[PDB]
Amino acid sequence: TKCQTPMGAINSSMPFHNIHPLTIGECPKYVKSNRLVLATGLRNTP
Amino acid sequence: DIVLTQSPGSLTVSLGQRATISCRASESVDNFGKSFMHWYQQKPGQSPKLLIYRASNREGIPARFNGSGSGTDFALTINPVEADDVATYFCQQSNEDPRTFGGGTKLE
Amino acid sequence: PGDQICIGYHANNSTEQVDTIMEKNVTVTHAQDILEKTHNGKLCDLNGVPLILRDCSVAGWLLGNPMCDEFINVPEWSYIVEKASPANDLCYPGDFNDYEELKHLLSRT
Amino acid sequence: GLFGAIAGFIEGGWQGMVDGWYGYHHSNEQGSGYAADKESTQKAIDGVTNKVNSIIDKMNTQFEAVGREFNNLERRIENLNKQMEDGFLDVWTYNAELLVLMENERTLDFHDSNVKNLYDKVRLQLRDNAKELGNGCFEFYHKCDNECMESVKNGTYDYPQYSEEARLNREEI
Amino acid sequence: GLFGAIAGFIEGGWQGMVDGWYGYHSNEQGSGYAADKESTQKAIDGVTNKVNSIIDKMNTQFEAVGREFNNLERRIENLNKQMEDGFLDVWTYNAELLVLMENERTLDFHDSNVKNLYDKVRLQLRDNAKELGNGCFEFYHKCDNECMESVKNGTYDYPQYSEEARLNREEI
Amino acid sequence: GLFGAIAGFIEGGWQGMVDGWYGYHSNEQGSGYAADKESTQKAIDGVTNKVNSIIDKMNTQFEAVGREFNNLERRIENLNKQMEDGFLDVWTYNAELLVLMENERTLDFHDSNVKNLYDKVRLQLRDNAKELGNGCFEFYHKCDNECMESVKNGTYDYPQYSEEARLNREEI
Ligand SMILES: *[C@@H]1O[C@H](CO)[C@@H](O[C@@H]2O[C@H](CO)[C@@H](O[C@@H]3O[C@H](CO)[C@@H](O)[C@H](O)[C@@H]3O)[C@H](O)[C@H]2NC(C)=O)[C@H](O)[C@H]1NC(C)=O
Repeated sequence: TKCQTPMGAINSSMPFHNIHPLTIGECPKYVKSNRLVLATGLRNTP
Repeated sequence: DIVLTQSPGSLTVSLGQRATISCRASESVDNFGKSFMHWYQQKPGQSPKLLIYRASNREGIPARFNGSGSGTDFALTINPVEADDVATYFCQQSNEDPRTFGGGTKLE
Repeated sequence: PGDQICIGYHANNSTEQVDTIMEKNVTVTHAQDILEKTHNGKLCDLNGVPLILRDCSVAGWLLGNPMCDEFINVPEWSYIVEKASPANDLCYPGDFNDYEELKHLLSRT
Repeated sequence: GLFGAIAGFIEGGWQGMVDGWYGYHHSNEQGSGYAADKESTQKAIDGVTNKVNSIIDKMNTQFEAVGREFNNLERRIENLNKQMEDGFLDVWTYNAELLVLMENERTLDFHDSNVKNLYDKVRLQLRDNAKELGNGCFEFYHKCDNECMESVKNGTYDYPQYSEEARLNREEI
Repeated sequence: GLFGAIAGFIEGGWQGMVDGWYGYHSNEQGSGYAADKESTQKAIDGVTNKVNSIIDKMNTQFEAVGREFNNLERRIENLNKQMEDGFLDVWTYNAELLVLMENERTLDFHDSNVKNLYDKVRLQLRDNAKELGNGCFEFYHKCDNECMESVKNGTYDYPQYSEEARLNREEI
Repeated sequence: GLFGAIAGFIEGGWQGMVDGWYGYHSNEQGSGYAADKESTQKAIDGVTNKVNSIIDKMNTQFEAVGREFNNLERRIENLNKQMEDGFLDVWTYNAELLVLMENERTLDFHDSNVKNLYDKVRLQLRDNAKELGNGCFEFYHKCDNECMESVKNGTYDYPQYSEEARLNREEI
């Protein structure tokens, strides 16, 4: 792996992760969120 | 296949001098910034032994062994040469299956 | 009866929802997840290079606890793995002075 | 939204337009069909893409937690160290969450604004040569063939060319 | 403001409308104020969610802890103080700025709701009424209380009044 | 931009207007540029307060302090370093982001001031002039310099020109 945490390794291109704060290697930035999703498109109609 | 060719085939060096064994890879064995070359020592009449991993760092191995090189060609340097160094030395690459070894170089 | 032109905007079968200050769960046509939530549940090698102490502690390793023979001559490591409360520490009881400062030095090695 | 277009005076989007975000639906004698305004769509794509890339860029100097060990008589600095780590983790989580919430809101209003501008782009060209139906549609006071439709779509409408036949059609009404 | 309505082309608010933020008439049956329930409720929901979101985003804020140190721990004492003040200053900035920024957006949000309400009526009336340019539309036809109610709930039947409107435009 | 005016329906700025940011004519007495003093001063006040508010919000920023440690204090040395870099990185983000965000709002603020200025004139002129659709209104009557000045200071007497305008519309 390229990024390791005490719970397991990370294979991701996400800029954020919520696996565990203590990591080593090229890693996403840890955050305490359950969810981080950006709107890119527009408001969808039903 | 990454054909590994060692040179010279047999090397006789005076005691207390410098043995210089070369390795040449058909294609590079060298990405992630590190070289994935390894040197092995087979003292006569027994299984091979690990000397150098990723081309430069020693595994309980005396400093007399200088792992050097990058890319397509490398070199195991034994200096000073001691008595218990009679062996055939092998370089093997791990950069890409199938794992391939050198012909091997016998030291006298 | 007459020719006409209309201005309008895209829509699709997306169910992806997104949050804002004034509104929650806003279905949107396109969204990008930027939070990674999965790992392989395993300790792994780091860029082709770890020293796993198993049931040994750093003290046990460095002082040479006889139950720690696996590590008599360990190769280069990427990172070091130690259990929370390893069994094989100081087999003969006592103390390791400035132990934490020694673990710190290790972590830079 | 902020600009009254998306889910506003234009009540609904078109499943039918698929080659872009904003565009036109025309209807003449030669037939009807959807078409995306390539220009305003590309502008929005560039804007949103730069936005996404800017958000990810601004976060490269974020805090990175480091393992540190302490003994039973170092409980104070252990706790200080923990508070420091959680401290920054909480700050940066706020920063990421808030940034996403704020720019999401601006993004939705950005699309709303691109649409309202597109509508105005057509309106300011057509003037009295067409009637504002008030739903995003303009009913023409003259004949608009496919080539005429294309001139409205690429901002080359020749208002005075149709001015007379438009004016005459307005006045029998 | 940003959208030209509040303190803009509509120069002033009405003390008289009290059942809402935004709203509307004057015909033969008489005049009176009325709030647009829909746009008002939308704004109330938006602002309320905004307030609740601001208070929500702050639950993981820094909390200072008492810690004691002796005369030979002045360095970590000071480090600890800088750390505490450090976070206190950050979170004070975050609260102050968030309030300033969302206040500005809130005022413009109301401005936008109003401008949208005006446009909602305008796009219905079209040539059936005249834009006085002050938030008022003068009708080209008779608009009884039920007609007033259709404009207010978005069910104006434009073509029903189209003819009597057109005739009244043309003697003008 | 957000409001469709700057680099929008008004495609380009005027090198010629130099006494302000936003402004205005062409009649028989001659043509010339003039800045709308009111909307310009409002924008100047807004931007100046904005700049001053940004610099103000940053006075309680982190200030790094020299601290020394020995070979057996490597842990708190590192803790201290992480703390300092920690705050330096936070405040650098805060300054960079604040500037990026308020820059974007500033450009759209100008766009909005312009679009409001155009609407200010439009709502005065009504059918007394024709929207050319490029920021210009072609008059349906004679507008001398004093008339030009009434449009510019919001005192246009619409009904005074109403009749001569209406007559000129109808031969068209
Ligand atoms: C967006 O909508 C989703 C889907 O409704 C929301 O997530 C849902 O939230 C409800 C609570 O309102 C969850 O119900 C909970 O389920 C647990 C399961 O153990 C149970 O104890 C109770 O039934 C409890 O109420 C529900 O599981 C959850 N669904 C999913 C898929 O996560 C979410 O809240 C909405 N987002 C916002 C901002 O409102």
